[PDB]
Amino acid sequence: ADVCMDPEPIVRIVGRNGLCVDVRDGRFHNGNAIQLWPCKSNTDANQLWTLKRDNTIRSNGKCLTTYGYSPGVYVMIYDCNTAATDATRWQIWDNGTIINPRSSLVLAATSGNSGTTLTVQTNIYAVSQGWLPTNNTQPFVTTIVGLYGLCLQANSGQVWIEDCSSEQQWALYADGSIRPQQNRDNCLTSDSNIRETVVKILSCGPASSGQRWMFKNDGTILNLYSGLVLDVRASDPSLKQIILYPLHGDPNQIWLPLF
Amino acid sequence: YPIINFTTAGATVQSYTNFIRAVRGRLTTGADVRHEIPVLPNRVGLPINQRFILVELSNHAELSVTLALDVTNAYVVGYRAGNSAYFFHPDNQEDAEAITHLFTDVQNRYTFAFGGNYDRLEQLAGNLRENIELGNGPLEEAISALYYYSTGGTQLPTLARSFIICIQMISEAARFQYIEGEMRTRIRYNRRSAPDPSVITLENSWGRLSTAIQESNQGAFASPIQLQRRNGSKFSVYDVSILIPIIALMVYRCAPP
Ligand SMILES: *[C@@H]1O[C@H](CO)[C@@H](O[C@@H]2O[C@H](CO)[C@@H](O)[C@H](O)[C@H]2NC(C)=O)[C@H](O)[C@H]1NC(C)=O
Ligand SMILES: *[C@@H]1O[C@H](CO)[C@@H](O[C@@H]2O[C@H](CO)[C@@H](O)[C@H](O)[C@H]2NC(C)=O)[C@H](O)[C@H]1NC(C)=O
Ligand SMILES: Nc1ncnc2c([C@@H]3O[C@H](COP(=O)(O)O)[C@@H](O)[C@H]3O)n[nH]c12
Ligand SMILES: OC[C@H]1O[C@@H](O[C@H]2[C@H](O)[C@@H](O)[C@H](O)O[C@@H]2CO)[C@H](O)[C@@H](O)[C@H]1O
Ligand SMILES: OC[C@H]1O[C@@H](O[C@H]2[C@H](O)[C@@H](O)[C@H](O)O[C@@H]2CO)[C@H](O)[C@@H](O)[C@H]1O
Repeated sequence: ADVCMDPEPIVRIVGRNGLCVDVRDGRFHNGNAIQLWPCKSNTDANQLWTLKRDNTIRSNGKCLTTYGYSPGVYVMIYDCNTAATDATRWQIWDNGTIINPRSSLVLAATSGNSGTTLTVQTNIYAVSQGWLPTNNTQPFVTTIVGLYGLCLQANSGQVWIEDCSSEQQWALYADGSIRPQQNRDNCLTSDSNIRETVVKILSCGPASSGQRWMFKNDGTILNLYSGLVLDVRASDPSLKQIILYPLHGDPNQIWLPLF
Repeated sequence: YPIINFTTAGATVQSYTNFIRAVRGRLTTGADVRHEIPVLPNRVGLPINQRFILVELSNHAELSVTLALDVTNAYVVGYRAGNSAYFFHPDNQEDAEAITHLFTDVQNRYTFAFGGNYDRLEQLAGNLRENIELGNGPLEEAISALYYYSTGGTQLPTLARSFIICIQMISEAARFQYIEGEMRTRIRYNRRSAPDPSVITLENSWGRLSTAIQESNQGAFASPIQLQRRNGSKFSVYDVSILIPIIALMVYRCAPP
């Protein structure tokens, strides 16, 4: 029936560390900054955004606008008509990226601190560049099951697979990071973009591109920046090592979020 | 029509995973994927020679049955056992005519008085999906029950319960990687167990999710879809990203811009 009629949902935009895209001090004068800020449970328009059909993201009637088309400029609120037309245009990608089609610069939060001003940076698929349109302020906690029915487990600085005893629970954040439920300021990290780097658990501090993942439709967990996927080294749970590796699709690269 | 076959005989996690992979492959054509999820063919304009796929199940007892699935929705519409064929009461003129092209061989074609929807099936079975166990054992039993209904040795309540099993371990499995895994778990540990609230909920929400995703604004939903966790607690989905690893197939709802 008919061609798909897309809507214009009013939603929050969660990003780095689970903070929200926020219009500073609830004021809407042209130029006021957009910032990360603890998400609120209420209806303050300064934290709610409407995804218009024309590709503009609006809060309280104004447009999320970029100051310029250069890495480093800040994002501000601005009158949609007065502002440069294609400086209020953005695309929200399935892999959590919000891009300005014109400069190809991405919405970013170069800091995980409350109150940090939003800017547009060069796309490198970092955690500092992952967002999610949702009214859901809390991260998704699940069990990741893999090879031989074993579960992904974390024991401080390392991560490996082992038999599932119902912590092996993980929190999937809006910024695209996978964090161990018991210590939410720690990220499933991968030092390099090299064909075998052993994935570990370091602090989410840098919000690096090696700390951002995406669950694909084919059952793989992809590292957007490297193009590599979580892999249980040589299908041997014993080795206790999860590595980055090119996609081939065998049972040792397939996972499932069991919720 | 294509024919995928599965046997509970030497049933294994790998054999089951290939089986489903085979079913998903025959349902979609790869031509239409949205937000990384394959969409099933549009019913309108689809020739009848590409309208159904035939799944053939066989068990230890050497008994065999062939289920027929409608490609536009992965719906089990009927089946064949021996020289007979049974169909669920079609719910619209078009479908009624379509099924006519299935199992043209058979000497005896019967059309049940009831439909294949879960409600009607649970009623007749005198059981809720929550009380009917799933697993390889239940699949074997269901195949037998299905086979003998043709000879006359299977009561209606049992027939219906058998259908609820096949529909879930095959159709619902093809539709959700989550549910396929659930079934894979049962086979792996030789467990017979009724589905959890999360499974029942995903089953009842396929249509809604297909719609929400397809007519979303860059993956954002206009209305949240509510789902359940294994323990029964609820949670709301507002975006498509979290579903990407959960739904494997979507029923066609509308055309892309
Ligand atoms: C993140 O998702 C976007 C979604 O479009 C990807 O970018 C596009 O990828 C398709 C290929 O599937 C290309 O045809 C387009 O030219 C790409 N750009 C745009 C603006 O559409 C992007 O590749 C994804 N990131 C990764 C590394 O997977
Ligand atoms: C997220 O929450 C906000 C506020 O609770 C929802 O916004 C309301 O949406 C309805 C219908 O779309 C509007 O009629 C109201 O005017 C909105 N409230 C406000 C801010 O006045 C929003 O729809 C929710 N997101 C979704 C899609 O569930
Ligand atoms: N015989 C059958 N085959 C496949 N699915 C179903 C069902 C479930 O009920 C749903 C009904 O979907 P629709 O209301 O869009 O027809 C099916 O998509 C499936 O989730 N009932 N009976 C079925
Ligand atoms: O900037 C942080 C925080 O500001 C809130 O706005 C406050 C503002 O800081 C204060 O000066 C004024 O008197 O009251 C406002 C409402 O309490 C925003 O509401 C909040 O979303 C954050 O944006
Ligand atoms: O280098 C990791 C790589 O191992 C492959 O498995 C190999 C393994 O290298 C070794 O035990 C020998 O070659 O046989 C195994 C079977 O291929 C995996 O296939 C690959 O996914 C990586 O895990």
